[PDB]
Amino acid sequence: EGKHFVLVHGACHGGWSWYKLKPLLEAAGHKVTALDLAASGTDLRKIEELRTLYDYTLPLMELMESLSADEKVILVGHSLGGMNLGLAMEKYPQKIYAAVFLAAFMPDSVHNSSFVLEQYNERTPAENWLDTQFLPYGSPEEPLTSMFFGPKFLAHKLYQLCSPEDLALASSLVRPSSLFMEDLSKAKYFTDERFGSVKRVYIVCTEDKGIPEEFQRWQIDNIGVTEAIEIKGADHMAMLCEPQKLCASLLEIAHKYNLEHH
Amino acid sequence: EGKHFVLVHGACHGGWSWYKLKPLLEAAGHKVTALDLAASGTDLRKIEELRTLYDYTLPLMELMESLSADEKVILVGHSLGGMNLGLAMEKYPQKIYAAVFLAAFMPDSVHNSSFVLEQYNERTPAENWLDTQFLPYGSPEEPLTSMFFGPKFLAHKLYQLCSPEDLALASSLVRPSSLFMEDLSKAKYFTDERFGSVKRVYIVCTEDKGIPEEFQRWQIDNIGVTEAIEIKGADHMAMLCEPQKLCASLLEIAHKYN
Ligand SMILES: O=C(O)c1ccccc1O
Ligand SMILES: O=C(O)c1ccccc1O
Ligand SMILES: O=C(O)c1ccccc1O
Repeated sequence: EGKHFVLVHGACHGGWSWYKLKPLLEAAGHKVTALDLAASGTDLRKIEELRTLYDYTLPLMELMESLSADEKVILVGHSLGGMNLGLAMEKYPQKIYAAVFLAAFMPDSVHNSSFVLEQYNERTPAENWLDTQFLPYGSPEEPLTSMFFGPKFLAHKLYQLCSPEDLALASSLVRPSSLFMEDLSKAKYFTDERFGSVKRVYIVCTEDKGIPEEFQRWQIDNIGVTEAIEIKGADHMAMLCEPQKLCASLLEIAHKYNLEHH
Repeated sequence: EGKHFVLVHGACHGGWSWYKLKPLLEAAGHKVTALDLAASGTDLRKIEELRTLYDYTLPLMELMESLSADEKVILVGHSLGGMNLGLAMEKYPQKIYAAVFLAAFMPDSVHNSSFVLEQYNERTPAENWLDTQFLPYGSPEEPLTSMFFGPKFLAHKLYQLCSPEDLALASSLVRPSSLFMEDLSKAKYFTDERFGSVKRVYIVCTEDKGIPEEFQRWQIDNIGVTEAIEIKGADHMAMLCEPQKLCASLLEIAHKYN
């Protein structure tokens, strides 16, 4: 009856981001892996070393590939983590009970894989980034851009409802990331037969200022989902301001699967 | 008017370990810098690149060297961080109001710099390290052992009085470190002229199981301190189980000494 939860952090964060949720899921009798993606958390790789979404998702892919024949998991992707999830779903659809998108960018198997990120940009004013740093590290023929959240963007757009302790923790751990637009804008890594075969659950964080609720709902209404959950009163970092409510939703998700199957 | 607190983490930890104390100190109008030492926290350096204590403390040394001519600070070293403090006190003693040793390994300018670490190891039976992982990464003529705390050692030796959240955070961020025995056991890097001129304050954490209070007291009794303070009920990780009390204590230190 127990389940294995693979938690995938968003941009500039790491496995450490789930430290409040991990204990809760484990106390419920479940297994939890709070992965560090490439150049995230304490992974010694550098951002200038990553050129594609795949390079960044490698730790997730490796875990998936390493899974046993009789071993399945529930993926939970926070924000950018939803893009990482897509890659795992396309390659290992039969090993995923379901994919949970927490206030994330949820790709689709219709348009280019950059679609969701594209819509976000076109629906989000440049003023919202505040002090976020966007530095180039690619080439004129093969351009690459890094993204590093600043203290203001973090405090007023991502952690607005979190505590100063949460803010201090993030400030000592955040590292530069990337949206990998160049790579995703000219490819279609998600197909309806594979990616689209995995059950999708979206968890809306109502008070999100980084990825506003309105855009979270647009994705659900656009690419569609199997089930939409909501955590009222949570900002972008739901695992930090509402870990218990997040836990309860994830437990119910694992349970609903057991009713239709187990 | 506020003071500048330089928080130095212990082995396998990083600047993130001070996330509960930092806000509190700042709320009091103080400046706080919780840096990552070499190959610690998010530092992109690897432990195998650290051959001596200096290389490990480099980040702290760089911070001191960058300090203004009339820029002073308060050093706070947790556990092993006490050894990193020694190097800063020996090189930039004039730029320090006082060095605070939080349940730390506090060196002296009398014996070899490895004096305190050797006493601790002799007193610490192998079983007490639990699942801690020790691995060599040097040459036969220049051996180097690495030290990486495991989950059981953390839970029952360092965080037994902390929350499951704190434990999960640590298990997700800890990285291999080293005690740098060889390097430390070959010279007296600390002198009473420089190192000894800096005021020493030791904060005893009574419930510490990693570095027992018995040993913390022995360091006070055998090397001497300007002031001995304690936080009753705190395990090894005082900044996690008793941040408010730690904060209050640090505030008095900032007040008392200049
Ligand atoms: O990954 C995130 O948390 C994120 C937040 C705001 C905007 C873009 C992002 O990728
Ligand atoms: O740095 C620590 O926290 C520590 C704890 C126990 C034993 C040796 C150590 O360096
Ligand atoms: O002190 C210990 O080494 C210890 C080890 C395992 C479980 C509980 C404990 O106190």
